[PDB]
Amino acid sequence: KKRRKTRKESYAIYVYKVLKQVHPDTGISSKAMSIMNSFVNDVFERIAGEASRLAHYNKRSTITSREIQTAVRLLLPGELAKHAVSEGTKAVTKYTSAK
Amino acid sequence: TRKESYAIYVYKVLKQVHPDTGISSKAMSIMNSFVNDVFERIAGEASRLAHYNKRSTITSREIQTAVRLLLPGELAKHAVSEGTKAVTKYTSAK
Amino acid sequence: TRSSRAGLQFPVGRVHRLLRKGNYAERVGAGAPVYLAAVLEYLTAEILELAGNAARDNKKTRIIPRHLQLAVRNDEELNKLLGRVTIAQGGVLPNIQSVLLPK
Amino acid sequence: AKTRSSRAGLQFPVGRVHRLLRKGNYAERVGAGAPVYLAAVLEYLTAEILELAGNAARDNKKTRIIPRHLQLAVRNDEELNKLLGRVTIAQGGVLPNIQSVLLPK
Amino acid sequence: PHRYRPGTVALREIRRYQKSTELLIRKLPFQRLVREIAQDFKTDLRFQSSAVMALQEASEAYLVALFEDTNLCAIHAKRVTIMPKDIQLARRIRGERA
Amino acid sequence: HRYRPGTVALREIRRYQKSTELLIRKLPFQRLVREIAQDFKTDLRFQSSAVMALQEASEAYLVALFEDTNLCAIHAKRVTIMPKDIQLARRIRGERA
Amino acid sequence: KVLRDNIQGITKPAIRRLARRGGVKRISGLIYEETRGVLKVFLENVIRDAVTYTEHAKRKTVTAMDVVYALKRQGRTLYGFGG
Amino acid sequence: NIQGITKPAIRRLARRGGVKRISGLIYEETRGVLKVFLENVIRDAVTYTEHAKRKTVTAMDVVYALKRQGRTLYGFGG
DNA sequence: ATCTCCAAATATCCCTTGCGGATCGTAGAAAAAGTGTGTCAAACTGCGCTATCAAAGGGAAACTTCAACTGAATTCAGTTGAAGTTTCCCTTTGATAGCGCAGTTTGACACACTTTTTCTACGATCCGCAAGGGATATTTGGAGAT
DNA sequence: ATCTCCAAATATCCCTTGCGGATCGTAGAAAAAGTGTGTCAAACTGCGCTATCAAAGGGAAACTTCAACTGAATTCAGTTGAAGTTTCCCTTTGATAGCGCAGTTTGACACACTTTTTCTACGATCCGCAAGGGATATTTGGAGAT
Ligand SMILES: [Cl-]
Ligand SMILES: [Cl-]
Ligand SMILES: [Cl-]
Ligand SMILES: [Cl-]
Ligand SMILES: [Mn+2]
Ligand SMILES: [Mn+2]
Ligand SMILES: [Mn+2]
Ligand SMILES: [Mn+2]
Ligand SMILES: [Mn+2]
Ligand SMILES: [Mn+2]
Repeated sequence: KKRRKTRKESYAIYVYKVLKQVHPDTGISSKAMSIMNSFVNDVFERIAGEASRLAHYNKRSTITSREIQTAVRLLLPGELAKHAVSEGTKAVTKYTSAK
Repeated sequence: TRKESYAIYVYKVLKQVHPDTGISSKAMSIMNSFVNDVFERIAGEASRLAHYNKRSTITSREIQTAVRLLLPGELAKHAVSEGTKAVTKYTSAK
Repeated sequence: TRSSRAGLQFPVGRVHRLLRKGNYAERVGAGAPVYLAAVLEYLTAEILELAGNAARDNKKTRIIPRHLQLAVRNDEELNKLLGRVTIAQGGVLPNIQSVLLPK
Repeated sequence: AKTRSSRAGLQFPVGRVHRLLRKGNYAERVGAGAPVYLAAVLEYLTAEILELAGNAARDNKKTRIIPRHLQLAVRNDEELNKLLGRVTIAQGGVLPNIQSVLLPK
Repeated sequence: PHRYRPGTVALREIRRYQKSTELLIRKLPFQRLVREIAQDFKTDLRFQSSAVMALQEASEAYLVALFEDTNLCAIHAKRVTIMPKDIQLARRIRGERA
Repeated sequence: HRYRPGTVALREIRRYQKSTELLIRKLPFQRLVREIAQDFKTDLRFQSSAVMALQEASEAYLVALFEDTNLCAIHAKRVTIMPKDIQLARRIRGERA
Repeated sequence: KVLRDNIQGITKPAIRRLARRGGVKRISGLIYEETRGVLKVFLENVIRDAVTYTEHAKRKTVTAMDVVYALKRQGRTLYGFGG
Repeated sequence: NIQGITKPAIRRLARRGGVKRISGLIYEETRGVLKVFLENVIRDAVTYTEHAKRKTVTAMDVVYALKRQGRTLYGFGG
């Protein structure tokens, strides 16, 4: 103890879960996981950067699910966007229900 | 409402450089775009640099290495020296 | 956890922390990290779904970089989204221009 | 000297740049010298373009600078052209340029 | 009656247009095309006049630069006549798609 | 027995378009990087993964560039890539003036 | 009234002028439709983003800034109309 | 060192690119093009290294530089 | 060579517009002044991991031999795009009447955030074991010669 | 077309190691709480965007003529690819030497926030006046023709 070797932090586990939900009998190498972690960080940054600009453009001090949504429409191509807006909208609907 | 612009400053720097030359409305709009653009590109990179190095503040240092990363070689040497020269003089006051 | 309340596998709390530390805006609404976490999840689900089949077609139970590269490049939209990205150890889609082939 | 620009020996507004950096969410804190340096760099770049566009205007026997002048200035300069390699100047047109093979023989 | 050889007027046309900066596409037609395309994305949209101006400035600069590259592709193929495949080669290398 | 010119080359294309192995020898590539780095800052070390990052990026770049260069060659009724082809690809890419 | 076939308003002579400014001396008759197609894809991508900024601002009037912000997004910054 | 990137090495690279026939002057062009590429990336990477007051060029330093040049790389810390 | 002659350039009168220099009242922001408050430079410190040493082989790089076939050059002609003419379509210009709607304004308050205690998901670390590596064999898909 | 030879794909089986499921401690997400301001709605509005038109005429469309560009066809010097000999150095294995990256702790002070005072800079309205772009006639550079 005392001097703890820092502490990284990735999406590796949430990734692995998703891999199970779609490919129960499929595994993943350490290198491919690194690629998946980059992808997630990359997408996150791209989406928030837009929402941030949307917020600024419209002189608003807050990033809501509305800026996340149209940021998604600007960043993602056709079909991927339509679906993504489906999952996001659904998550928000469900999440608010849960009390 | 009010509408900010770099116009007055641009006129100023223009007179120091070409005392008997004017600039048209559209050309000024372009100049104003240029300034807002370079600012965006510089502040933006400085922002990343600070984040990359877990810093909470953007200093003249992050602005400096952002200038070296963004400007083509030469335009950067001069910007860097006008920048360093301005901060040196400024700190020399108060 | 907010994820559960939202039916997501992805960390809604973490995403919320990251949205506040990235200096994107003075404030972050409550639904923003949920919506973003869902999207992130969908997209990684989408990739793994296709990379998996690439692993299958190549007869491997383990997804490797090369499989993620095939999934991405054989998919029009993912290829567009990652048009400026290079997947290390991904190689390229086998492709020889017709006129180069022997009759 | 009252204004910070005055202190820095600058034409560009140090005060406005400091505020713009603060209202742009680039970082939680902005140092005292950040806007002086940034204002000095922005002042320098516009001096460089006004200078070159200014010369282009005199070449076209002109006293006033218009978009075309800024375009000729930018594209005839290797550094500015690269800095604005992905920018388009409205009403700038292009540089006079005809590939050789197309010339009469 | 007088007759310039084919290509002589072509050359002075290149010099005339390379000297100027005015939009080359008729204004109203461009505006209609813009409104037709927007309308397929959303209905009941209105445009500021400058918003259309901006679109036209961007479109013409885009096309003018595509033609320059297209010409380089034609010349690379030892031709002097731009062809559909020259534009296609140009957009493929530029990473432009669709 | 002799395979006709092109036949082995075609074979090689299939082989490499099926693997993901780096194609430049490692040690040589590492020296180049240090020599270049050295010209911008003396006394510099490199994390082993840094050098490898540069190689992954360097090769993905050359490979894609050859794809562009090859199309230009083919655009000119040729099957042999040449400098003019690499040069035309970079000019259109915007990599060159 | 319904809007149709306006890509035709982009006439042959107008496309020809564009090719001149771009230094082209000889044009194949098949170029005009190739250009209309390309221009269409171009306006579609930009306008699609311009309209997304409009809808987000809860506006009905596409502004010069939505266009400017859209062009910037596509890596095609425009000087002269704001921002 | 530039010669370390050998002719056969450049051939394999061009093969992945799908090249079937290679003029003899390609090898020198590629070396010149690779040098400019590395110079640009390494230049930016080393700028990050110095700004962090470090003497060791990190993978992240390279990845940030590759992201600045519009060549985002996945696999080393994105 | 030497002349005819088409379109860009040059030159004169007219006038309206956009620009540099003013002069003015002022909303709103920069500066000056007080003081909380946490970020960060220093400073000694531990160990991860980068650089480096030394000997050997094996396979990759380099050099050599030979000629297959690809790139470049020459000749030629149906094709097709440029130049010029004629007609008249519908863009451009200019004033307009009407309202859709962008944008300022003002009080209610839902909602994000700060501070703190508690509860817990996820990171650092482990090791068996099976997917993948890797070596030798049998099969399968094609190229090249007869 | 069909037949002999090469190399890739495929089957087989034993070794290597990184996947992936466990364990344990904890940094961080969550919960209940007390606080205020950015956001949303409702009411007011005039810039300007849409629809429209009326006369002018600039520019698009369509057709005839034919100059000359594209590209099919043929040719052959030689640059390249394939395969074999020769020369070289990248890759791999067992670790010390110690550089310098990163963890810890900390308090001066640089920067945030607030309130009052000073003043810059923008919107509205006037001016000397050369810059300037159009209506209209003449000179000029040189492409094309006698
Ligand atoms: Cl929200
Ligand atoms: Cl500072
Ligand atoms: Cl074609
Ligand atoms: Cl060449
Ligand atoms: Mn429609
Ligand atoms: Mn058998
Ligand atoms: Mn693991
Ligand atoms: Mn006419
Ligand atoms: Mn030390
Ligand atoms: Mn004469």
